[PDB]
Amino acid sequence: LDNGLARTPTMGWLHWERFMCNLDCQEEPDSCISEKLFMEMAELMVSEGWKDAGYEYLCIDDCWMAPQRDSEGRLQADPQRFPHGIRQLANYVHSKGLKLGIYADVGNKTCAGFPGSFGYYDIDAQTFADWGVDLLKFDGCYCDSLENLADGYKHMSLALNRTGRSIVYSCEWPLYMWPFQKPNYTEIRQYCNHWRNFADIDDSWKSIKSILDWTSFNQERIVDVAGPGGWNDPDMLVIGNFGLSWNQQVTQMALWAIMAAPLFMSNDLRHISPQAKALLQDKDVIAINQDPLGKQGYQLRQGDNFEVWERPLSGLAWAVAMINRQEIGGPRSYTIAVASLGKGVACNPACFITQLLPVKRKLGFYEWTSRLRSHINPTGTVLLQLENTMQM
Amino acid sequence: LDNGLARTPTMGWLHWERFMCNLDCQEEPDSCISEKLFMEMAELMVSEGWKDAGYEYLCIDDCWMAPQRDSEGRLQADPQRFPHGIRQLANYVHSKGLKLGIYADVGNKTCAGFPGSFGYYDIDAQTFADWGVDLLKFDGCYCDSLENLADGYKHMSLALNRTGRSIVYSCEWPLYMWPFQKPNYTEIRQYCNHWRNFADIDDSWKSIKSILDWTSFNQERIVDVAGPGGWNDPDMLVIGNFGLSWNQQVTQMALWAIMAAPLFMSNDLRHISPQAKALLQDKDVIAINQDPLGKQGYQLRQGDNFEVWERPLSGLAWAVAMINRQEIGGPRSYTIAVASLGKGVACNPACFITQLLPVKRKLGFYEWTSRLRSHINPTGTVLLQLENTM
Ligand SMILES: *[C@@H]1O[C@H](CO)[C@@H](O[C@@H]2O[C@H](CO)[C@@H](O[C@@H]3O[C@H](CO)[C@@H](O)[C@H](O[C@H]4O[C@H](CO)[C@@H](O)[C@H](O)[C@@H]4O)[C@@H]3O)[C@H](O)[C@H]2NC(C)=O)[C@H](O)[C@H]1NC(C)=O
Ligand SMILES: *[C@@H]1O[C@H](CO)[C@@H](O[C@@H]2O[C@H](CO)[C@@H](O[C@@H]3O[C@H](CO)[C@@H](O)[C@H](O[C@H]4O[C@H](CO)[C@@H](O)[C@H](O)[C@@H]4O)[C@@H]3O)[C@H](O)[C@H]2NC(C)=O)[C@H](O)[C@H]1NC(C)=O
Ligand SMILES: *[C@@H]1O[C@H](CO)[C@@H](O[C@@H]2O[C@H](CO)[C@@H](O[C@@H]3O[C@H](CO)[C@@H](O)[C@H](O)[C@@H]3O)[C@H](O)[C@H]2NC(C)=O)[C@H](O)[C@H]1NC(C)=O
Ligand SMILES: *[C@@H]1O[C@H](CO)[C@@H](O[C@@H]2O[C@H](CO)[C@@H](O)[C@H](O)[C@H]2NC(C)=O)[C@H](O)[C@H]1NC(C)=O
Ligand SMILES: *[C@@H]1O[C@H](CO)[C@@H](O)[C@H](O)[C@H]1NC(C)=O
Ligand SMILES: *[C@@H]1O[C@H](CO)[C@@H](O)[C@H](O)[C@H]1NC(C)=O
Ligand SMILES: *[C@]12N[C@H]1[C@H](CO)[C@H](O)[C@H](O)[C@H]2O
Ligand SMILES: *[C@]12N[C@H]1[C@H](CO)[C@H](O)[C@H](O)[C@H]2O
Repeated sequence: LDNGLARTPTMGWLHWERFMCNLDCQEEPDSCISEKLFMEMAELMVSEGWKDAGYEYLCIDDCWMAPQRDSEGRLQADPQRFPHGIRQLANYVHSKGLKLGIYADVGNKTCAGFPGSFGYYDIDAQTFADWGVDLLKFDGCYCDSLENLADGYKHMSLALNRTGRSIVYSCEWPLYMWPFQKPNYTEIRQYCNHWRNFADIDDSWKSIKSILDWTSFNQERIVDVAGPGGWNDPDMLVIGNFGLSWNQQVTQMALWAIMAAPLFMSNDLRHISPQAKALLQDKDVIAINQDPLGKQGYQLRQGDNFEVWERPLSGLAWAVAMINRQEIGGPRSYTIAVASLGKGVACNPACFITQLLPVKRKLGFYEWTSRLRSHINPTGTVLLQLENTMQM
Repeated sequence: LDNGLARTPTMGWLHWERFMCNLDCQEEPDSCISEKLFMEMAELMVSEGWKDAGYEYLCIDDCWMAPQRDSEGRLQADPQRFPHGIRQLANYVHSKGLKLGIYADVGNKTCAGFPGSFGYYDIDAQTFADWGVDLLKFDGCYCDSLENLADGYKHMSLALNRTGRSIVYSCEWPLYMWPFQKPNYTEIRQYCNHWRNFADIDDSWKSIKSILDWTSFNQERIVDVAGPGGWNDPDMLVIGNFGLSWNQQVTQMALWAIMAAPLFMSNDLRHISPQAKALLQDKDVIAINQDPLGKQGYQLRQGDNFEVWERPLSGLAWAVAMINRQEIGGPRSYTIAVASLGKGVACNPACFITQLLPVKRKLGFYEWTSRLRSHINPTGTVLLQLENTM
């Protein structure tokens, strides 16, 4: 989408995975979807270093709205949970230096069962712009047919444009298409700044594995269509929650950087370990995700329960990820000729290799003819940056 | 098995899950199945507080053997990786106040393809006894018949007894039988100090859940047979490795306590987080696992992606575990009548409840009328101790 937005993958926080559709403010006030949750999360995005690291969009997912539209046919904030309305939350969020995302559905109802945007693309798009919304995520539940799904996604895209406000547009068009027919990505790219391809993530190694396996399986179809203004969306970061080991957390962060994924944390910024915070705020790994060249990486090799991924970076640099998919035993040694990495370009005639994950370690100069030797923890990833050089 | 051993579930360290069958001492001398690995673990079991916490058996799994028996038809330690031999390793482990475990197979080969004990049960038993071995784990690969399986486990049990040496006998009889016919646990216990029920554990939450699900499904058959001298073995603790979140590690520690499981760590004691070390050394949770009554706990309830397990303890105490099996979202609220716990007896007329995991908190006095409310992390467990007011 050529709206001048998302020249790098969008970074921020989205409530869905950690907070879901919790409407019980009486019995579960610390986890219910309320203005207070977003206000508190906004404050901590400033004070705990998240905005400084690049996490800029504070995004509301499903279950923000009243059960019915107002007299004038517009969506309304839930009066109990959002008594001060979207406009005032937008002012609060803007006052902190952050931008506000909101959610809607192409179909007749949102996935949670709240009012769909069909019949109202133009008014809803205009409502969001009045409110001060800077991003829209647009789910695809309760939609008849390819024709509607396609038409709806295309309509809301144009509708948001006609508001002449800068609104990042986040689509689930490809994901709700697979059931009927293979998606067309050059079409989707025209209309959307990013697009969900695969089933919603949850707090599990299994879900991370299933997102990577779908991505590598499908990579010829999706890798080249990604670039500034249009990104593949492999769903939220779930680092800082409950289900992932340290190594599985490193694997998500490493590979979301390799895939030029948008980085939407879904966690509780009020209760996050120092180790999880440091990983999500890792300047060097965020810098790989946010590389201005904006070329998506890919799986180079697989076998013997190992995976090798790489991503081309500006200035003849490459990121390399080595995953150990063996879920038993100890760290396994993997060796590769540096000539095989970065299409033989990265280390011609030499590169300087820095390990970024699981720890940051200068490894030094490798000749084009060198072997790189690593040890990789089970379900973990070693992430390396290769800098092309002639200083050797 | 009435040999006076395993009066509480056996505690120690076993190489298999973490170190596996690594024979490459050339390229990986730090990881390979060697005498040096077992000596390093022994030193750290003393120096880092493992023995003081009750971890006492330092156990060798598969891949310690030379490829072929000796001229006198006995098992040998691999001459390069175990150059001083098992007896000398036993001597060293004993000098540190620890016990040594070793491994053999009931069939023609071990699972990793070294000498089996079929035909050699009596020699093997006497060899192990002579070497000063304090424990035998007896795997079941390369056994052609159920007849041979039963006969072998029984035979080795009787041959160990005849040596005169106190040797903890860890069996895999039920696991290898289960595909073909329902094991007779009453018979198995007569011959075994503990018995493997289920597939080898991995460094994964999937492995944990599948072991808990198998145990709760078969609980009618296995819970009542467990007791001093004979335990269900749900396999090794993998806490301190790579594959488990903190909350999944707490779940393993809590439920292994509830199930009165042997506690065999398979980790690197040279490289373990402070967190992992304090969980595995948790005095109050080990005291539940080690309760002298020796009554295995069971699943009380399952529903709404929650499980409640309980174990009756000494002196009118109960342990209660509450698992959140929902792997999406945040800490989920669970409430239960305390009158539904410990068969109606735990909190009649009242109980003091202490949370032990994920952290120690006194929750206070609960009346027989009361409800316990808890927030449980996804894939996490809340472990409580109930003390009847009397
Ligand atoms: C509604 O849709 C229209 C039609 O797509 C859309 O207009 C397009 O917007 C983009 C982004 O503003 C315009 O592209 C710019 O072109 C100008 C002049 O040629 C450049 O200055 C801009 O350069 C930026 O990016 C460069 C690198 O790519 C940087 O070098 C530079 O520093 C700038 O930051 C940019 O390329 C494009 O011209 C229009 N196209 C048309 C047909 O008008 C409009 O933005 C949409 N509006 C909303 C609010 O959605
Ligand atoms: C070989 O097989 C035989 C047949 O089972 C096996 O004999 C059994 O040995 C145990 C263990 O010694 C006997 O039970 C014990 O008897 C001793 C000696 O009198 C007691 O001290 C033991 O009491 C302990 O537990 C008490 C708790 O109530 C403590 O208060 C006390 O301090 C002790 O620690 C216990 O009663 C068992 O009775 C025999 N059975 C028979 C049939 O003889 C033998 O041990 C096996 N030998 C080997 C080498 O495996
Ligand atoms: C370890 O290996 C040996 C040798 O391969 C196994 O011994 C063999 O076991 C089979 C039983 O499965 C015997 O074959 C039987 O022959 C009778 C005829 O007498 C036939 O009716 C049966 O149906 C069957 O074919 C075979 O005789 C026997 N060989 C020897 C030398 O004893 C042994 O069973 C293996 N042990 C284990 C525990 O797997
Ligand atoms: C995928 O969709 C794109 C965009 O709709 C298609 O590309 C355009 O198709 C129209 C006619 O339908 C032509 O006017 C343009 O020449 C095409 N390319 C553009 C605008 O870049 C494309 O046909 C579709 N791809 C496939 C394989 O069906
Ligand atoms: C919404 O419902 C109406 C009424 O049945 C129906 O005509 C329409 O096809 C539905 N629209 C979508 C986009 O699902
Ligand atoms: C199970 O084994 C015990 C001990 O060998 C025996 O007394 C009992 O009769 C057996 N029961 C069945 C159902 O086979
Ligand atoms: C769409 N199952 C829904 C959720 C909202 O109800 C959430 O936004 C998911 O990410 C999306 O796929
Ligand atoms: C038996 N797969 C084998 C292993 C040894 O080769 C190990 O001991 C397992 O724990 C056991 O079940």
